[PDB]
Amino acid sequence: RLPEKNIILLGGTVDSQREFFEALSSNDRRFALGYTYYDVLDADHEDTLARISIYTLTDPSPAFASLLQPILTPDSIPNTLIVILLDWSQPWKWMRQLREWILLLRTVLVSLSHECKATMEEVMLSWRDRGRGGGINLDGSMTLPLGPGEWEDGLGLPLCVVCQNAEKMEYLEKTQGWKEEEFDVVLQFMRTVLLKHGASLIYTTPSVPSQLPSLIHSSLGIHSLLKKQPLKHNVIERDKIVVPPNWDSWGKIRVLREGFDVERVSNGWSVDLDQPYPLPDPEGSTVVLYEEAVQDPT
Repeated sequence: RLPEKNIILLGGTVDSQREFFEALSSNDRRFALGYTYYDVLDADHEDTLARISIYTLTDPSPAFASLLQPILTPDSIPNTLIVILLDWSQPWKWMRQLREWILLLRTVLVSLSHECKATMEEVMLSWRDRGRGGGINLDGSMTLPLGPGEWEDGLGLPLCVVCQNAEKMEYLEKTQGWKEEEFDVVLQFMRTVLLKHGASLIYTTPSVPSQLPSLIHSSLGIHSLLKKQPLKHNVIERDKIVVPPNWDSWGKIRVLREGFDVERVSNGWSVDLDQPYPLPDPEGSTVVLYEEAVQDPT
């Protein structure tokens, strides 16, 4: 009888998915995809607001991706969030991993019924203003034209990217010589491509409290009857990044550090996503730009 919400959880490992689940549901909780769920409590830890179902796909398999079809119906689509897990142990892999998941996901979404696609268009239209500072809160409850890059590439569903094990940033600083400005460049690259999908970005560390529950629950359209504090965005304190939807812009991305060609990187992401799924990297690719900038210690 509870409102039902879905998370489609992509990537990670067995342990990092479980860590995601704990981080997500710690405070405010009471041939197949992995499955679990939990009941979300309101901010006083009393009343139950929604039941969140999580469907998990660790690897970008086309076979198992097909299992998403039955989960995405006209009724479920407006209640669904895509979450991609990335790992701070291997940030050099991020842009390529992200491209693969998005191409995979697109393959599923174009295959849904006309009614599903009409519903996804409705969802995308309504997301334009959610949490944008005008009339509409991030959670979809009520209270200027779009900058460049913003929502140029709506997926049909909202996306949240969660970069796990951020304690490994300190590891890269001390054993691989990474400087503050290298973490910032990663951030500029991620913010730029994700902006095109209207997507959020958040870094987490196991056992370190974060805004992950508030971000995910608000993105799922779960409306607190007690709390009106909005999300707190951060792009400065490097291991606690929080970039909520409809907050970022090229203007903001460009000032983090100098020398970042935001438009080139945004156009390179068009090059990357205009490709069949599932050999060589196309001219202008942002995966290539990223992988030149963020090198693998091989």
